[PDB]
Amino acid sequence: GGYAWEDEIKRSWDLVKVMASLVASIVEARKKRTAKKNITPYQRGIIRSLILTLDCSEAMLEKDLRPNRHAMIIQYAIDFVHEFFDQNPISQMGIIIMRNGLAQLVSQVSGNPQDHIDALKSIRKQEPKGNPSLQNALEMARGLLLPVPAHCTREVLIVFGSLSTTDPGDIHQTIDSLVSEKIRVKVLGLSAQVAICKELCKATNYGDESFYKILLDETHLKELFNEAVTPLPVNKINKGFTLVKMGFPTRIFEDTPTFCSCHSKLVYGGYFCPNCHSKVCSLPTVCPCCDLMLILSTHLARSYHHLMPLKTFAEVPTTEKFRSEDCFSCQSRFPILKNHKNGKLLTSSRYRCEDCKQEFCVDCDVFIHEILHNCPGCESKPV
Amino acid sequence: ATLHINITTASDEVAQRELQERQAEEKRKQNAVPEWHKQSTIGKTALGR
Amino acid sequence: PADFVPDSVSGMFRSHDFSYLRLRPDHASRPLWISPSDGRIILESFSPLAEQAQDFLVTIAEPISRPSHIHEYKITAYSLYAAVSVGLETDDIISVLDRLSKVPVAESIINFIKGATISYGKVKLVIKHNRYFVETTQADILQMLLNDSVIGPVHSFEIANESVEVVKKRCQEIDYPVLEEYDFRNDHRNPDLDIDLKPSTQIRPYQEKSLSKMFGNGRARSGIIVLPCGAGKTLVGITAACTIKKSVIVLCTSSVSVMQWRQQFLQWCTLQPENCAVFTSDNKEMFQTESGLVVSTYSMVANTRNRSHDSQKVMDFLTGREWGFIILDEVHVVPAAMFRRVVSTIAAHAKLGLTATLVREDDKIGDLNFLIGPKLYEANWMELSQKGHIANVQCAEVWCPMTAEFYQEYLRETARKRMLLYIMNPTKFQACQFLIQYHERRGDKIIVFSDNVYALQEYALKMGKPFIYGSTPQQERMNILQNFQYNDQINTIFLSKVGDTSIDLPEATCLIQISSHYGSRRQEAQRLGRILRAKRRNDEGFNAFFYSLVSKDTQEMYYSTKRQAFLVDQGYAFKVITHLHGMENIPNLAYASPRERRELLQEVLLKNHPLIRKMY
Amino acid sequence: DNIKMTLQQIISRYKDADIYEEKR
Amino acid sequence: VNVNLSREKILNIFENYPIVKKAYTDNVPKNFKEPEFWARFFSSKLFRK
Ligand SMILES: [Zn+2]
Ligand SMILES: [Zn+2]
Ligand SMILES: [Zn+2]
Ligand SMILES: [Zn+2]
Repeated sequence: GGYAWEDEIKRSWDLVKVMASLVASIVEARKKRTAKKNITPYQRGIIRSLILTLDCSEAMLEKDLRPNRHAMIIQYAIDFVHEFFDQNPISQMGIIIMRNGLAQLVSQVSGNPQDHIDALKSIRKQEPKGNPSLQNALEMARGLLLPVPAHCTREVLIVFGSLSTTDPGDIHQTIDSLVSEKIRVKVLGLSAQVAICKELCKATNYGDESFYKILLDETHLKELFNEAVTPLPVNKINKGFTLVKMGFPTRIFEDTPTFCSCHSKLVYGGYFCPNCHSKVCSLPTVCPCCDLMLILSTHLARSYHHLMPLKTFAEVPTTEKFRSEDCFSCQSRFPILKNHKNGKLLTSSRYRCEDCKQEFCVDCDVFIHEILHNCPGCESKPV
Repeated sequence: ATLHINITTASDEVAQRELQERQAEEKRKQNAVPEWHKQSTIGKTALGR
Repeated sequence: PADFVPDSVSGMFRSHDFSYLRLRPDHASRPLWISPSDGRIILESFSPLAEQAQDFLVTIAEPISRPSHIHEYKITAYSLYAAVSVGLETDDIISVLDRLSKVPVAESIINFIKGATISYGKVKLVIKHNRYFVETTQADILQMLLNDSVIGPVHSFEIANESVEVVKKRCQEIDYPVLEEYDFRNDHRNPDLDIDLKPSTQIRPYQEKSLSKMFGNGRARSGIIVLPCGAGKTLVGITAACTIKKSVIVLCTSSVSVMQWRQQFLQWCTLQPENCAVFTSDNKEMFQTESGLVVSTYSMVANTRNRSHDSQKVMDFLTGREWGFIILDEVHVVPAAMFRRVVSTIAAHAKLGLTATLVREDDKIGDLNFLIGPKLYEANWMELSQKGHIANVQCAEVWCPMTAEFYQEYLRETARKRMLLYIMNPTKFQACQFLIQYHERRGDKIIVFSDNVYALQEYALKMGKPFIYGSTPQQERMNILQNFQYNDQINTIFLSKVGDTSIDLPEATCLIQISSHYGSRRQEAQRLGRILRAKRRNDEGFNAFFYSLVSKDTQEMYYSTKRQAFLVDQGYAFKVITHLHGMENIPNLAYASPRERRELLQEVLLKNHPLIRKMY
Repeated sequence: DNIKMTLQQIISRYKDADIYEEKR
Repeated sequence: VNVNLSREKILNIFENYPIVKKAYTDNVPKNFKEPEFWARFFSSKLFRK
């Protein structure tokens, strides 16, 4: 009975109370790899047309993301554009921002990533203000994704930072129109689960509720943006399996500069189009003279790895006889990892491929499944 | 007591933001550290008349 | 020693080669280093479990220094007394000290801890109807106290009131220290009070930590709490008065501080004015209730001169009434000549010492432990400054070179004339004028302190700014103060030593210290606390300005280096400024001509029967 | 006081009106 | 005291409140001009209601 601070010393020094120690670290990675066990080659739409919608409201001035939401979302959008056109070269992209209740187009739908980089850098200087509008952004996204062909999957990505939206009309009609035009919308919210974004993601993705993503921290935003560059799997009901007529241009080498057909400027190099013999500056792109796509073989090969993803490497049991004491790809010394003599041999770091029965370490388990896309044991096997 | 209104024909908003950033920059200038505080003055000549 | 051969590099360590202590293998989580030479403790603030050792060391030890990275503490007997008084046994402290330190604790340190902690709480001081008694739980301890027999006619005996400090000192010399704790929960002779804090008032958590250090065991323990000026040192005394709920008296250094403390008791705590009385020259009424508040200055109670009959009656009432608690604001004047008796003529169980300057030039400051008690709480000034509680002062020192004739005259005269000679250097005039011109354009409110009154008058004549000294009219002083506070064309006020003391001054952000009363560490913090309560503390990027103008190659350097010792021990960094950008293109040049400098120099040298009544 | 307050208000409105007309 | 009125705010006032547009139609082209009408509206009981 009395005041709080006159009761007793808080005794903060005494609250802290104090070999198989690696097992607790191993089981966390095992639970992480458990979610990635099931994998099969889903059909994915390679040719993409993405409309990136960025929120630029007063709600983007919140200090909970160092330094402010607007600048760091723009920086990760620059990184997203670079990764998206690195891994999906033959795709197209437009950038729309939400500002003052208005949808503002900052880059037309084009395959050149440097234009989008310049547009995002131009946005980064200005300050965000206003009250965002999902319906205006979705209507301009619908307008931008009207002229793209039927073989190209139409996708809209929204980085929606606010919690409330103000619309000039009924947003359910806009959702119905987006569903009727086969436009898929994935929304990366910043604060909480808004109802209209969840309903939009559920309706435009054929009932899948997993396309509304809410982050946790700084690294989870990188995780979400890195997940977003992979093409979305298409549904079985879609029958737009369409041939695309394109040409493979030839890189010309001339010591005299010439007028390009796309920008009408002096360029020393260029790619002669195989159909109309006109030259283009960048690749891959539609030809300005004949409306024919010009890509390289590496532009197909970059997205070819989504077609047949490699099956995940399974960690071998410790009781099994080891095929090799060294890695197949790098001959890393596989650690015996003997915690103690009574602890015996536990959590051997050998990872086996199913198709070739070869053992790899955790380094090659990381590299063969993210950067490389072919198991060296599978191509070393004389099939 | 008196009531005064300002009518802007959607063109002078950038002017008011220019004013706002101008009091912002003069406030940051008047709250800035002096040159002798952020930089050491021992490398230059001594003070005098 | 632990059988370790000295090294070749170890020959230059004067008995401080402590490499015989074997490093523990799990030392990455242990943030303490123990030196067996004097019990000095080294703490790191970046390792894991840093705060668990930090709060423990600030409870069991005093801080030598607290910089940002590595803190340095001292183990002393009094901090151990404060730690064991709040319920910390020896074995737990020793065990967690071995746990939290990389090096093992030596035998000498453990023996010192055991010797200091034991025989504590044996002798205790009690007051029974304004009569001091010493009591011991063991009978023989009264018999070993057989040297200083000042006994005047469970195991308790009476001590004369005027010689109680000698008893405290002689018990400190022996290993049986004195203990003073007010058990106000079990005290029923003194009438209780219904004093409480207002629900609309908030208490900032470091004040709660200081009160918890004062009231760790649930009883009022006498001691000294030091806080920065303007950071709420009065609120701690207000909360302590609301806590003990007994008869509380407050002693201040000035009558303006007395009326400020009466304002404190009227506004931040629920005290009706009939419980509050003022004992000053103008105000002498005394409360008719059985228990209340009286606020006064040390000067009346400690006066050895002939006092008036009303003041004699008030003093006799203060002597005859048993007080339960006393607030000693600005405790640094307590160890002086007559103020040392203010705890002897007034009988109080709990003694609180509140100040901002716990430093004096003489050693008698170290006698406060014999007057008030153990040092309770030391405030971390960086922690308060980085949280916006006090302004971030930029301690700078502007160096002023000498002219040849002035410094030649400086080398040929005595020190008293030398002081006025190095204050009146024209280089300091130019530097002060440039600083005023620079800080007036920024909208900063400037207070310029200089103790020499002739220097103050010369500065006021040369620059054209108002000046305040001791013998100035008081209405003129208030007029200058509101002209500083409200009128914007006066932003620089020149003050003498009057502004150094605890008087009401308007808020300012810029201070220029021209001269000072020799090397006084108290005056630096007294002046710096004026700008610690600045209004712009909530503004981001605001930095208060504190410049100390010194005359180069003279005794200003020595005096300022001695003066800045307390401020750098608190943590402030005094950055040197030997060049100011603006001397070459200054509009107004003060004493630029050599003849004007010479004229100033000889001015300083010349300074030192009802009918016959109409006939006259 | 009432008549000077209402006449102040009406001349404030007229001052706003002719200031706007001078600007436009 | 000063209040700023953008033309977008005027359009929002007209759209959200038909009474203000109704007064604007028969007051502004007839008797008194636009800023006088807005000052009278802001000094009226209708703005409080
Ligand atoms: Zn072509
Ligand atoms: Zn081009
Ligand atoms: Zn490997
Ligand atoms: Zn394989």
